[PDB]
Amino acid sequence: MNKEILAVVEAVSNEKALPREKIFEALESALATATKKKYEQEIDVRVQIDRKSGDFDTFRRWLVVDEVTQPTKEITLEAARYEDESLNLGDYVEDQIESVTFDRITTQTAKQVIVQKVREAERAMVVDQFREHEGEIITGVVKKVNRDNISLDLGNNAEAVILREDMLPRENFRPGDRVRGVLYSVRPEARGAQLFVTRSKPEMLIELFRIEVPEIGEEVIEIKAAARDPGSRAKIAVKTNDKRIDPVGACVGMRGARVQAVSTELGGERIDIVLWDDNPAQFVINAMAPADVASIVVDEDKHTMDIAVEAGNLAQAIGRNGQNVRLASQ
Amino acid sequence: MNLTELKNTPVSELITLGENMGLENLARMRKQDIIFAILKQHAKSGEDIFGDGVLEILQDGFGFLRSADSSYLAGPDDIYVSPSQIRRFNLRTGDTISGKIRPPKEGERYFALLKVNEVNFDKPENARNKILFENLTPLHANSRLRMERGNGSTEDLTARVLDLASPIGRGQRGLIVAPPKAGKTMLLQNIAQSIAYNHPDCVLMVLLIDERPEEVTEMQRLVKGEVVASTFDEPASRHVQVAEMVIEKAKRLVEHKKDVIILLDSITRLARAYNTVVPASGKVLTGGVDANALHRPKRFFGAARNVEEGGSLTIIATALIDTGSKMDEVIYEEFKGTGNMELHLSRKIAEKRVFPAIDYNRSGTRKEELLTTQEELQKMWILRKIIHPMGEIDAMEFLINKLAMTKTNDDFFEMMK
RNA sequence: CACAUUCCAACCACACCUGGCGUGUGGC
Repeated sequence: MNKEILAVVEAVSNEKALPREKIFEALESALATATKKKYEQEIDVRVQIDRKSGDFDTFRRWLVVDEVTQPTKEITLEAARYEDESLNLGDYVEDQIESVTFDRITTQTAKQVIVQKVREAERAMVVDQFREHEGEIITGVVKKVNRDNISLDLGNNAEAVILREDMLPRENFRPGDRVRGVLYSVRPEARGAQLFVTRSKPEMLIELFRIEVPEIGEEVIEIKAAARDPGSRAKIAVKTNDKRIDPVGACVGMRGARVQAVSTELGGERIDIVLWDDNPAQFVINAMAPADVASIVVDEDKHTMDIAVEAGNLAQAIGRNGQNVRLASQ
Repeated sequence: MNLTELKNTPVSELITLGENMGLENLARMRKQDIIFAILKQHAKSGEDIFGDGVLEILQDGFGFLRSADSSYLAGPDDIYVSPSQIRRFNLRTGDTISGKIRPPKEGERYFALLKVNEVNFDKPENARNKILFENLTPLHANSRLRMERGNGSTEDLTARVLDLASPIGRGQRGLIVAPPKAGKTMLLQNIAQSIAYNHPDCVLMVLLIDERPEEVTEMQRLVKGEVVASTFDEPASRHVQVAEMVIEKAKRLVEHKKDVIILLDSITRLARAYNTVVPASGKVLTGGVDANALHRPKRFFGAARNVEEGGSLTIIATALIDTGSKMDEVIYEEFKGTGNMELHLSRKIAEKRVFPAIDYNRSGTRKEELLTTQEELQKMWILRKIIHPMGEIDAMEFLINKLAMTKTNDDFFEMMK
């Protein structure tokens, strides 16, 4: 039987996604489940099946504790001083040997455990490999655009997910196109696809500029703020700590060429490079531009800003659902 | 309406046009069926439709005309052609066809061809009186390809080095031997820019097999040429499909008296795809390789030649080494004595950030006397004799450092004396 | 120009192996 175990551990399909010690622990867990299904009672068994060459030599766990419930895995602290245990937990002794690791039900449960383990393997591997590209934009065709979320093929058995809440009624989907974003959260302890990528976050566009805008990335300029009402308005507020560059003149390109390109990349969303100031007053003055404001007031105890607008430029002051204001408050 | 017009449009413009037509939301689905549905509408109300592409013959007798922007893929964009055309104009695998199309009628989903307007940019009458490909009389390299632009920028010098390391001409077989992380990508990029700038008359094609989509995207919009590629998220079927289609297109085009030059990177990945797509014939080599799995890659590489009757076909395929597998070495050893233009890129120089890392001592070109004049080739011989006793890194150091100040290659030859 | 044989959202199409039997020759 040991020869078959060695053949199995050697001829695994994914030698890179399922490392050798992982095969060892998977076989150990499978044999543990087999031995559990063997006896009528509930007794957990560790295997440690001679990792390199030899066969199995099982054990018997006993869980040192003053309890008695399920006495198969019970050893009281007072009645444990023999065998030189002397401890309070970890009495995994070799009281049990002579397991059968090949019969029908054992082989079936071992195949099932192996499937679960290779799935867990693939998951952890793809997640902790493609998680390095969390701040930078990822590429890849979609697996399937379901209702609650969409799943995207990032490459060799590589998968990501984009949630439904971050989607748009006008943003448009079917298996086979590639939609990008920013990997915003990774939950490696989940039960399935755990590579969560969003598209509505502001820093997205910032990262986007880091691919196109050469002024950003070298710290010579400073992209500070990004007000993003997805589908409505995506404005950016940058700052220049140097003394030979313009905040809006350089990053705009040549009469709406690079900003228009990244707008079409973001979905044709209206993008206006705004210039924030060191004070919130001029900041909200510029965020609601081009328009006039009859009153700018700041309130700290209320955590609010009163912006009263004059009449004459309403068509540029409110817009749709107060979008020109909705970014500022956001 | 032309198909290539909607082809060169981005997806956003197709979405805007579909919304201007007032239909069901088209932005939801593939660019493929996006173009399909907008064409169906505009052809329900519109002129004769026009289209263009490359033809592939099916085992049913009919043929499919596909686009290179979709890298010759199957989909609703394809144009159905009947075997009656393949009897009348005797169509062939890889013919560049452009003609009139119509919507498919009841029960059909593929646009039907009406009348061939241009076959391989040429007359159908003149499409009969043509010469067969292997029936041609191959020859050595007769006309040399000028890669030196004469401006001497930061990257152009790279091409200049080639002009003194291994001269290339129409009909020559180029094979690049380089380990990973050696700078071959922008090497081919600079070469393609130079040969597209110096020779806008010869149709230039590149091939990327199992490449990352980032390089594919940045290449398909920076150089001239039908930049066709094959990303690794598809099986070997698609890769061998691109191989077939573009090699047949190049074959037909040189048969039409045109100089075609094919850029492949890399030949080892394409050969691996060939191996994993070809059925096993019983004979295994070291590393799971079939003996028959190299037959079609050898055909693909040897298709290039210099025709006496007219036109030429030059292939430049790159090979990978030093990456650990068995297949890489067996393939590179099988392909070593095949190409007549070796270009060796040693990683030992690239590790020192000396670009381009070119093994000048282990590189060369056979029959190089038919590309340069007597004094040019003599200066090449004298410089090879000068630089050969030197090592590898110091050799490229001296080469690049002395080509940095002088700006034309013949001036470099003069100053080297 | 012309025949035209299409890469084939729920799902109709992808269902089954086996016994005892038979051939030829001879007999009245």
